[PDB]
Formats: sequence, C-alpha cells, structure tokens
Amino acid sequence: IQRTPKIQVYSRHPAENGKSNFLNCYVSGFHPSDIEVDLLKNGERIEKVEHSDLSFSKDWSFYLLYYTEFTPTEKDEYACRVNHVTLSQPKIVKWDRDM
Amino acid sequence: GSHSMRYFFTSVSRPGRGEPRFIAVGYVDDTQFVRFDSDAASQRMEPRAPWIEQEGPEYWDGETRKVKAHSQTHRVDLGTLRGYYNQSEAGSHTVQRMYGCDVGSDWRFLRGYHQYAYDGKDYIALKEDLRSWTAADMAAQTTKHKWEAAHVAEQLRAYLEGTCVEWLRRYLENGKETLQRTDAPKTHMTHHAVSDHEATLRCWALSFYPAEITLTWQRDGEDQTQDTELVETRPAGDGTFQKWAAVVVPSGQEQRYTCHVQHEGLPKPLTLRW
Amino acid sequence: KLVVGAVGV
Ligand code: NA
Ligand code: NA
Ligand code: NA
Ligand code: NA
Repeated sequence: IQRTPKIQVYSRHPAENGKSNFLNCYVSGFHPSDIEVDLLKNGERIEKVEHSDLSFSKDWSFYLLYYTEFTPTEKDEYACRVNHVTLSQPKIVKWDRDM
Repeated sequence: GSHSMRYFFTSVSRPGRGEPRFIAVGYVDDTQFVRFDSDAASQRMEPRAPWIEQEGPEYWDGETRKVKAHSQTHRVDLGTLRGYYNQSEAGSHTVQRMYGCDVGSDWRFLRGYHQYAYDGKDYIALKEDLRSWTAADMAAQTTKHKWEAAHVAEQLRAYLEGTCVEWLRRYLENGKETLQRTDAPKTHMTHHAVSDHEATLRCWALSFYPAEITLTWQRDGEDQTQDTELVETRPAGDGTFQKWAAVVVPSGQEQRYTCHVQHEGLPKPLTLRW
Repeated sequence: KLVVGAVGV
C-alpha cells in the first residue's frame, strides 16, 4: 500500500524575532517508511536537523518529527520540503507563524 | 486516568546488500523511554527518558539481548513472508509489530494486544481474550496454525497480564515526577480576516500532556462542525503536545462563538471567547 | 520490559 504524508510546519513556542526557538516539521500518515525531509531557511537546506525515532499509528501509517533550533526574524523565511514515493514532485510547506 | 506500555517495531528489507533496517521504540503513555536502531553505533537498547536511566546494567544487557532476538525474528519473517506471497528478492517490504498492555486508574490490567502488519496491512492480531487470533488472509492463517501449535497466545497472555503490567507500574512509580503529572493545555484564541465579510477564529491548546484532548466549537451554545478545521495533535518536541481548531465566522459575529477544551489536566473544561 | 521471545510467522 502507498499513503502520502501529511505535513505540519510550526514552532515549539509562539515566535518572537530574536528569541531562540525550535522549528518543527511533523510528517505523519505515510507508508512506506522511506522519506526525505529537509528544513529550509530562505530556500536553502538547514544542516544538522535531527529527527525522532520512527513510530506508527493504529492504521500502521508512520510519523516522524524533524526539528532544529532557530532564531526567527522579520525577513527570514522557513519551510519544510518532503519527498516520498507517493509524490511526483517534492512538497514544500512554508512556516506560517500562526500555523 | 488509564496508563499503557507499548512497543513498536519496524522491519524494512533492503535488497541489494546486507541486513534489513530494524527500529524498536518503547513508550509509557505518550513518553518514549527506550529505542533500538539497527543502523545506530551502540547496537544496544538505549534510554530516551531520565527515569529509565535508574535501571542497572543487567536491565540494559537483558533488553539488548531481547531486542536483538526480536530483530532476528523480523529478519527471518521478511524471508518467510516473501515466500508466502510469492514475491521477488528485488522489492523492499515492511513488517510492523506493536504489543503492550493498558491499566486503568487503579493500575490493574485492562487489556493486552499484539498486532502484526505486512506492507502496511493487517496480517495477524491477538484477540482481546488473549487466547485466539485474527488472521487477515491465508498467509496469516498459516502463521495462525503455527502459533496455535507453539502455544504463542499462552506465552503472550502470561507477559501481557504479568511482566507488562508489573513493569508499567514500576516505570510509573520511578518516573512519577513526569509520568504521573498532567500538564493542562495553555489556551488562547487568534483572529485572521481573509475578506471584509469572513474571519477565522483559531483556538490554540499548547504544552499539554498527555496527548488526548478534545477541542469543540459552539455557536450560541450549540455544537458547530460546519466550517471548522481541526489539525492532528502534534508534538512540541519537549515531550508536550499542541493542537488547534478553527471556525470561519461572519465578520462582526465573533462573540457568538466559543471554543471548548477538554483535557485530563483540567478539573472542568475551559471556554474561550473572542 | 520487552517480551522474552518472538516466534517467527
Ligand atoms: Na540502538
Ligand atoms: Na544500535
Ligand atoms: Na507493515
Ligand atoms: Na514474528
């Protein structure tokens, strides 16, 4: 079976410019488990992003959290880029700041 | 409230060279406490909560031995299942296993479970009576006959009613400062105007534990699902959870709408209004 | 604590 990932991109804490925070990309509801997830700063891949240990829901679909420390600013744009066998093109979800 | 201990195992074949990917994770309630990853350096069961670090070297030796046994069974199973389904050596396939026990508020056994999937579909599951099996197809029926002959249900029932609940109670005691603590949601509302005639109210629940929560909208004190959006509960990354619920309302009528928040950590449900 | 053994499918 193939199930396409759901994506939420969000901060751990309500964001203020200049205040250290965590950028999260939560990917869920996907199968199979092989998935590529990047966090982007102004379209450029962030290095040293960490992720949770692979787990799954009652319907057997997988979920992962990808996360990095970031300091939001007025101008800097953040996003999550997801590739998966179910996607003909990478899916980019922009961080909205009020998710 | 009720508590659970659950182990999740994922097994992925990697045709071309070498051994399958094996990932094991253990949870108490919504708290990960142990992990094993075939591709990590330690080749040990590893702690992921401070309260499990209380366990001595004999615990880590035993859990490492058992998780490696689980890994080898899953390696063999990928081969067995490829045979049962007449599949080529060329394709990657996935096995998933979940087992564990629920206890009630009194920490007494409520239910046990042991579920197995192949390529994201039900394969075989232990029934609630812990004496019988649900096999999805004839491959799983062959496994059911094998597990009946080898008295697997009896072995799992002894674990699920015994060791599983006994060690869950031990973890709840050892980790009481966090595991027995409820974190009520921190709630607020935001307002978004798309046009002169339409606004979106968003009801936020932040920093709560456990993950179970209910957000509902009312209009003039009556439940409304029309024109609402409820996002999947999501991890904050600090062990707590987040969720929001949104309603589209006519501009100027925001005051008619209330957000209702139910959570184990709240003595009474909260009501928010713009 | 994990279960002691896993019987193959
Ligand atoms: Na490990
Ligand atoms: Na390892
Ligand atoms: Na599976
Ligand atoms: Na097995």
